[PDB]
Amino acid sequence: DYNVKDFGALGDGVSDDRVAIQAAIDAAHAAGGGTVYLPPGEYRVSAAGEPSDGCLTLRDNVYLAGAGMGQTVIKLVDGSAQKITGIVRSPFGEETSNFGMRDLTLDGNRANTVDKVDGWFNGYAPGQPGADRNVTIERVEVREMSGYGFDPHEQTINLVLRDSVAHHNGLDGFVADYQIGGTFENNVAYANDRHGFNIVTSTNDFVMRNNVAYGNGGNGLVVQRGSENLAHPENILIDGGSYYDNGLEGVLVKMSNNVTVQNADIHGNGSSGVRVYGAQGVQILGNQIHDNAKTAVAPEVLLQSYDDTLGVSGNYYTTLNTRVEGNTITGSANSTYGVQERNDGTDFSSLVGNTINGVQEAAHLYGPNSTVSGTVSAPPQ
Ligand SMILES: [Ca+2]
Ligand SMILES: [Cl-]
Repeated sequence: DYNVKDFGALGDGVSDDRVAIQAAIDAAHAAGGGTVYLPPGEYRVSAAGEPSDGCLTLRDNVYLAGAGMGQTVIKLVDGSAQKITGIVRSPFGEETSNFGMRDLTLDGNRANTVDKVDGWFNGYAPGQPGADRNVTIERVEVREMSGYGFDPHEQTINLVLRDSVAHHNGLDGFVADYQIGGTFENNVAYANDRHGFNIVTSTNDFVMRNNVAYGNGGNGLVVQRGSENLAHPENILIDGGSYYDNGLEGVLVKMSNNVTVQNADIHGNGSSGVRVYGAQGVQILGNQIHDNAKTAVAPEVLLQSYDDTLGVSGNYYTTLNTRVEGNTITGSANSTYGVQERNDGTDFSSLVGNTINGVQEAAHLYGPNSTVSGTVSAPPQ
């Protein structure tokens, strides 16, 4: 057990406590590990150096703990004017293990600073073999970052990020970038200017259990390849939770495969509830998908192919083998179809046992091998 007071941290809302807190982290690390405690207070921090130096660098076996979200706050100094990749982060180009944070708030002070600031960052190095592992983040709030809220990054094995909140950030609340065997559980993302949750860059064997995303400018959740010619995300389970009142689709799956969205409540989004865009083997199971298309006419579920022939892969990604089963889909005034396929090569969809109401047509299919069975709809008046 280490206490940042013993290293000269003032926690007074004005003094720069970066050097004191980093000294407590380094002492815990040199001793073989420990928990660095921050008692209640606002702890101001400045940038440590170059963008990859963040503000504070955690190390192997070191955990930060505050007195509770909103009680312990680590906040960027007024007037900061440089890119900061993680107010708390792991070292760049090192495989860092058994570290994390709990019971505190990170505040990026976007109203009184400039340039891109991310709340949490960790990883090894883009394109390089190597992984951080056993990151545990519990009961953390990340707010007011001009960049990302939480950005666990390439590569991390066995992330646990639970019971946390990301809000009022300029990009995405939570990013899962090249995560392997990781979990987001019981998190909330709201009022971010882009996505609530963004799973990207080859993430695989990843669980999103009981997460909530609402009021974000982008998607509630997007699962996507990203901008580079990399292995697509695959083997992703979205289990339960709620994705509502977002600016774009509730849930977007783009150039990713073997993603399951199940038992979720998806409603009030600007465009479709669920969109599948150049994806294979997606399973949309047992969801309530209703009252979407709030911004303009759209189907509750859209299935379409992604034309990357002039992009980084050179490939045309048809959407194939989508299973849409056991959903209750209820359109509202702007909803066109319950499930729409574009006439773009999308094929091998199978609709099974959906309850579909409130739409112009339950299913609007084009694939020569796409099928629909067991749709339930209210009988005509
Ligand atoms: Ca690292
Ligand atoms: Cl269309």
